[PDB]
Amino acid sequence: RRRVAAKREVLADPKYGSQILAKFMNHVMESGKKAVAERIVYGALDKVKERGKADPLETFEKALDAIAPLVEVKSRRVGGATYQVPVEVRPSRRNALAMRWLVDFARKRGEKSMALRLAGELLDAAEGKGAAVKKREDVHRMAEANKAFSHYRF
Amino acid sequence: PRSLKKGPFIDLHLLKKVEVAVEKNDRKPIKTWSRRSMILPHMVGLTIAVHNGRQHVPVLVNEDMVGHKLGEFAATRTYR
Amino acid sequence: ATQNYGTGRRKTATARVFLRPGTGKISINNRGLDQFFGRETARMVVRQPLELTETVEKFDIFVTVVGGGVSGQAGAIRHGITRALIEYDETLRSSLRKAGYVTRDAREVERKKVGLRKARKRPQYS
Amino acid sequence: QKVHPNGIRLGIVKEHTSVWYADRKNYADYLFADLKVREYLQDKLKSASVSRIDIHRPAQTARITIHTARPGIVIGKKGEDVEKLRQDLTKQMGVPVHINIEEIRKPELDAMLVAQSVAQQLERRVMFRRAMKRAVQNAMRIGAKGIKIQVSGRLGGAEIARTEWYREGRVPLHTLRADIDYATYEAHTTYGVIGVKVWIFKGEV
Amino acid sequence: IRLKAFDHRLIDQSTQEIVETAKRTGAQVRGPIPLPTRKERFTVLISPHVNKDARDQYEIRTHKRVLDIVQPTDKTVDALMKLDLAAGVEVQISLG
Amino acid sequence: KESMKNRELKRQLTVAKYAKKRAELKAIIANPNSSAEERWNAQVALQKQPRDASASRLRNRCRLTGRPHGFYRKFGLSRNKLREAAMRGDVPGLVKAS
RNA sequence: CGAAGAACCUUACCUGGCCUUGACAUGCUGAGAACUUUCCAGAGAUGGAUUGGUGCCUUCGGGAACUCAGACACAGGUGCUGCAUGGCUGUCGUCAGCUCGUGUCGUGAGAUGUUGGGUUAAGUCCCGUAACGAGCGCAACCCUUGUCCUUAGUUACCAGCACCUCGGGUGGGCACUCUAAGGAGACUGCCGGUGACAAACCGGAGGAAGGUGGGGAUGACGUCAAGUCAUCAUGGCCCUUACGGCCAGGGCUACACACGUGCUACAAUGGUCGGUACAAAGGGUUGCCAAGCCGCGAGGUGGAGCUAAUCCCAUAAAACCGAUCGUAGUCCGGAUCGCAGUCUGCAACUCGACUGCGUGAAGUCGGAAUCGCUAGUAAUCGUGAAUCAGAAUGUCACGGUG
Repeated sequence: RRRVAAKREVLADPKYGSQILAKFMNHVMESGKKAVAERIVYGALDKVKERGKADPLETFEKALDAIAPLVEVKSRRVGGATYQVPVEVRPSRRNALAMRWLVDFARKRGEKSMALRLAGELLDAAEGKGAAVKKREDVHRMAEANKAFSHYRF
Repeated sequence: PRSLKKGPFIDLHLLKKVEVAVEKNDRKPIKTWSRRSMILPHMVGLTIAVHNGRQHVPVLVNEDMVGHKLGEFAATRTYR
Repeated sequence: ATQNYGTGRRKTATARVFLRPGTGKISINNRGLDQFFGRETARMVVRQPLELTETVEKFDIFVTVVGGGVSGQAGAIRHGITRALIEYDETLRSSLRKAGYVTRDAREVERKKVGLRKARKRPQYS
Repeated sequence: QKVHPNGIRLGIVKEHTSVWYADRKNYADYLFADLKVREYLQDKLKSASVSRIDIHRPAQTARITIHTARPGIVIGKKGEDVEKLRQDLTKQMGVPVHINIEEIRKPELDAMLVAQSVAQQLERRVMFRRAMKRAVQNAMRIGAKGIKIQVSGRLGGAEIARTEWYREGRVPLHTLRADIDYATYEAHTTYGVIGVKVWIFKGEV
Repeated sequence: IRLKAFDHRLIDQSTQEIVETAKRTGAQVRGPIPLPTRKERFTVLISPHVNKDARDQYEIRTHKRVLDIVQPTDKTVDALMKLDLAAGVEVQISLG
Repeated sequence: KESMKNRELKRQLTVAKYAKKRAELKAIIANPNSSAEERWNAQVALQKQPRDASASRLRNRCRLTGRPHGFYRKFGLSRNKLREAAMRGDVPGLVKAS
């Protein structure tokens, strides 16, 4: 495994003037349906401005940082015993963990009018009663039972 | 199938072995290997020996058999 | 004169872009810019090299584009107008080489190969 | 395994053996002429060794250049075979036929001429290697820069399919720039069928 | 004038055999114009008894080439047609 | 086989023999302005011809080999005689490409 | 998976009907020119009528041409052997190896070169060294895509010019796009650091492109007695009053079951209806089959234009816009099935494809397990070709959105 991987960049959001939202828009697109997914992300953006008077970017700015975790396990097996090691999440990685958890719980929300499913997800995570926040903190609890394996056979 | 521009179908040697064999009436079965032809109201009530593939089987012609061809009344495959 | 000819190709498209001094006259294939590109973000992407070089109000723009796809023609104009802006001088050369606008995107589609089904996808075995 | 050394170089090294344009309504009516001409001519000219039979089509008739290394056998007493075949090539190929004959000076540097002699020697019950150690050095006193000869088949044995392999010099095969000849002529002994392959390498570029 | 052959080392090397040998005789003949090229792919199977995923695919080309006179006054090229046809060039005449 | 090329040689004769009446008998039937009495007796002349006259009975086999499957009509050759005759420079204008 | 097309034909198999120098080759003996017979019998094969034809080169003797019969050698074989073999392909594996000459060491089978240090996609290079060299391979040579230059302007092209009926429609123009010929460009070249400063390595500028730019063809010595005698070629072995020929119907498409690939679906990032926007690539004078035209619709008329940058195939779909649909086994899904039609073909019963109308299933994301893919890629939406009278969810091929 010679190290090869360079970096490709996508940063385009002219109708709002943002950068995090464009990368979040790519996690919603299925099979290249970009124009469909573009009006749903704005469709769940204006309902927050309908709901809260604050600029809904900052609601999205707050909802990331209550779904984004800090440490997580890593099942590195010693070759004769299956161990798990709580590891520090790299700062570049920890953005995409929240955005990928957020969409997958929006699809099982079970409402009508699809942009209302994602609307309720970004409202809860500014408070903490979301299922993504409950899925965040449970994996946080898995690390301290794992904390004995932090350095030793790790 | 067999659109109504080209309306009927019957075989030529079958026709002379029936239309003349009406004039001397039903005292014999008609042994014929042909299966591509229909039956017609010129033929209601005859006795045809349609080729199975290895033998001939008799046919009792009725009045309500008119549109269907001879192939639906000879067998092909047994499956006992 | 002051007429400036600009071409640009991206994803089997080709755009004739003419550039001359005027007042915001943006017309493409005898259509308005908001009318031609129906409901997309690329309505502003054609302005992105223009508003970077602070000349958004100072020119007539006459565009004729052929072939390609929907959002592939919009990229042809963006590459096309950058070649038309650099007929003046190289003052805006460094403002666009650094911007990543002048290089033609070479990424073209790849052919179906035998045994495979797509360009690289292959059927399942067991 | 080792794609044919003419079919990769039609272009940069060699050209076709037959040039003629044809429409899509007559293209498959000139091929069936030109493919049973070559089966005819080689069965007649079994002796007076033949390497290449080219066919041009000028305006509406024909042209054929039969190559032999011994033209005096074919042109015998001023064309007693030339006009005799020219009457009878028209009977298979309805156009009037030209017949032209050149020489193949240095006959030991073209692969068809060499490999016909191998079938002659190996059907006279000559040893499988004394025939071929002498058929390479003779083709290395004059000319080529590399020769491979593979001899595969029954090779006299009971249940034996061995391959003789002898090489001299330099023969590339993954260079399209080079110039390689190739020929496969066979042999029918009193038991088995022996196939012979020849890879005469002339100069490069 | 229009020309059809199978390789560009004949058909684009016989136009100079016509452009030079007609402009010499006084009449003006402009530069030849290329056309699109016929391309026909033939994917054939290669194994005698079956093994399907081993294949081989060829291609046959056809080059076209169009001349253009200005003033027709020369029957010189009409006699020099057997010269300008060499091996595989077909010339349909359009003496404009 | 060799006895099987020979029986599908004479099919090509009998199709190209008649070849003109069956155009006329199918010119009569295909007209909407034609009368069915002129059609019904025209049906008689079709079925009393021998059936090996239609093109659907004809089967384009390879001309040098005889193998039915793997035939092309821009040549006259089979699937596996076309390869051996093309590598020897015979077929003009034919190369490999990509 | 041979199969790039099983209604019959293909076709080998089955049931019969029917042939014996033969459907076909050469030699022999006779017979008539060939041809045309428009007719009946018969499922056909075939059998018998059958107006007619009487050529052709003539040392005018006949010859050759064909067709019929007799007899002999024979013909013929998809019958067995892929462990008797040639030919052609898979496989390890596009993996980086595999060998020879001369020399020296060893009683000999061997070994050394081809090991060591560094480095590389690489037995690729550098420094070392009882080995010095050479070949096959890797690299390059080839194709294609991306930049520019020159040569070229109809059927392609419209910036300038008038013209216009406002359609490059027209005059016109050779600026362009495009097309295709011929060229330049990229070499670790240059800057810095790093290494033994030596291969190289990490950064940097310029540049359309930066470190084999992306793709393709190209698979070494060999392996598996791998596969094929049914593509073809052949040694031998058997059949030769049939294991060979001929013609009808049937069959390969049967059917409690099990496994392999592939398509739709299971819905609201959807479903309908009404508008509206942009492609490449290819086939077409034994063909494409327009306009008009009649049909609920598949189509029927109709016959142009066309031997192709001209004419036709030929309307790209997703996207966008407005409407309804409120997440219900459903304005979901479409299997099954009844009825009614058109098209090809001598012929749609077993057994074709599509169209109308009606009916409406299983299915609410699918165990243990298990496979594909590193960027114009996966995922999703269409289009074309080969084979082909007719018949693609497969094969090959080209583009959208990404």
